[PDB]
Amino acid sequence: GVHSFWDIAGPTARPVRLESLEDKRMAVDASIWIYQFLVKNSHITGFFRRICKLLYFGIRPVFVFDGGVPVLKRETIRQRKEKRDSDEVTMDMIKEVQELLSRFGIPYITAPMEAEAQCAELLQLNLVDGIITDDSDVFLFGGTKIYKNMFHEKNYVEFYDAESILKLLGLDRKNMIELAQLLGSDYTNGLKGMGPVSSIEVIAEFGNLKNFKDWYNNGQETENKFEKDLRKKLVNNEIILDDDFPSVMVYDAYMRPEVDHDTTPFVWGVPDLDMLRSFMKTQLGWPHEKSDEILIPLIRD
Amino acid sequence: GVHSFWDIAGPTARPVRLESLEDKRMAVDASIWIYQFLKAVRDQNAVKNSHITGFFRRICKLLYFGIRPVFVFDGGVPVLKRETIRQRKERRQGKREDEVTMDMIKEVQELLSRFGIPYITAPMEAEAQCAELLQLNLVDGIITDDSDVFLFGGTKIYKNMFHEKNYVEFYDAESILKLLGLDRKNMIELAQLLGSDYTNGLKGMGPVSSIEVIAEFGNLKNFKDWYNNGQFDKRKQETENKFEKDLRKKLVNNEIILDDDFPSVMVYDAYMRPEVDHDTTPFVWGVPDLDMLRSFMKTQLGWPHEKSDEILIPLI
DNA sequence: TGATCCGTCCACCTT
DNA sequence: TAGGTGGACGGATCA
Ligand SMILES: [Ca+2]
Ligand SMILES: [Ca+2]
Ligand SMILES: [K+]
Ligand SMILES: [K+]
Repeated sequence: GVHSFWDIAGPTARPVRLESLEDKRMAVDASIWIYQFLVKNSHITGFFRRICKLLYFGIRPVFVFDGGVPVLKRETIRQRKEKRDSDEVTMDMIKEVQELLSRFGIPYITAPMEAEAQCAELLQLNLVDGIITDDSDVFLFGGTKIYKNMFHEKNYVEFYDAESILKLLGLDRKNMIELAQLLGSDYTNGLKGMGPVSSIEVIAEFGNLKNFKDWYNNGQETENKFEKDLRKKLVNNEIILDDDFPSVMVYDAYMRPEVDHDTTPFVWGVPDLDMLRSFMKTQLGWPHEKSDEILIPLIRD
Repeated sequence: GVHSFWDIAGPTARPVRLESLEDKRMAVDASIWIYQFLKAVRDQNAVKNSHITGFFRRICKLLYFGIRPVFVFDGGVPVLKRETIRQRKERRQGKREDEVTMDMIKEVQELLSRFGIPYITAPMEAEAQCAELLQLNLVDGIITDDSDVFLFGGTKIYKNMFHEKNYVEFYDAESILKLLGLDRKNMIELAQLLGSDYTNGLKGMGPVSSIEVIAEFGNLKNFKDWYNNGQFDKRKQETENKFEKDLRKKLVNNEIILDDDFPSVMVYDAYMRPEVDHDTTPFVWGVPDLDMLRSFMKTQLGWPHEKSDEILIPLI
């Protein structure tokens, strides 16, 4: 995500009841779930409970898994750290969780690259009605209709949309991509000293990062209060704004991520009680009757 | 002062009405008033003789409530302070790589004497000398905002005296001890975690972590032994609890080194044995000299005598 | 000037 | 994993 971005977008949130999501097709960004569940087979327990919450409220989810890591992201990570192996164990957990999904009759895909980018594309193609994720990157990838904190234990979830963000904060997609280069994200380290308050002020005052850069480099005398304090801060943090600021690579990474444009509509099956019974028995030692108590209310006649 | 110390002592503060201080003898720590008035009072640059205006207004407030002040000025800067501060600056520089005149001092002291108010110059730090005055019962309280006064053994402190309020914040060592479990040695050892004029403290140690260290280990020697013994004999780590395993991880990440200067006897000695005047001769308060105050304010600030009279006559 | 305010930074926690 | 949070940090302001 973009660092501190939810602090900025937070006031535009609209609480909606879980009951209002009935029959909605929802892209579920599941790229990060296995890591969050890292008692044997906690990934299964974790996926099971979240899947049940979605289906309990009649949501029609499509699960999206990460594909590759793009180069800019790999680089930015690398500069921040500056019988089976881990990969094999990961492969197995993903496979098991996907087996669980299919027994629930829930479709899933593996994005070519970032899951959130793919989620945004699913919504653009009207293959889903909304996106369930807590990763603010989704906005920069052109996402809207985002449902955040879906898995907190509250009666409501937070609904965000690109329209409200524009109307209320004056921010469009290019603005958010530029905010990322101040705040930092997976694709850029941002600027030292630039938090959500200073970053928003910069966009509001200078409109864009080019003007921001120009005001800075040219000036290095009749500057107002705001400009004077900001310049000293940039100086004090040894900020250099060269020909790579703003970054065309960052812009392209968010504006043109690798996604699948396939327009085949997703198909939802019904949960397979028999196969879920045996799966849960095998994986976690649940008696069938225990599985039934949770799962039978999910079975239409 | 000791960094964040008022955050720690704050909840023991008791609000006291200025009216209650009538006839109290009060050591006034005036060591940074001049520089403060220089920086706090400007035009559109320092306004002229703001040190006179500033001192005059504060003196009148004290006299208005019948306080019997004795003003204390700094003498020298202790070597340990000069060393601490210069090292602090050197290391901050090594991360990125309006003056007080003798006449200003003489002027405010002339003002003081025309008010008939006794003043002294401490051999070194004013706060240390204030604590000594109280210990010898030459005064009944100390007016200062600088937390160092507790470490120098000051026990009855009046903070925010010149804020625009009906009350002043009273602090005493006995309440700090009783309510926070902190004695003088504890406070001096807190300084070595938090930082003060006499030590740059430890990275990562704010008021929360520093209080925890003193509570859990009792003293810095015990803390050091715990850290160092466990860093060497890793076997001693296996049995330590959550707090200790988390604290250790933090100190390591912060590259903390606790050597033979930790705790520092130089720091302890500087607070326990500051250079102060031990004279037991009581102070004598005079009466304000209206004639000489009139001419002083006239000369220094252009105040017509009638302006001075309007303020000074009720005080006399 | 020392203390306070407030925006930011950092690492742990929860998931 | 990574958003949130608790605690620390630091520059600008208070007074
Ligand atoms: Ca992302
Ligand atoms: Ca001091
Ligand atoms: K930043
Ligand atoms: K510290």
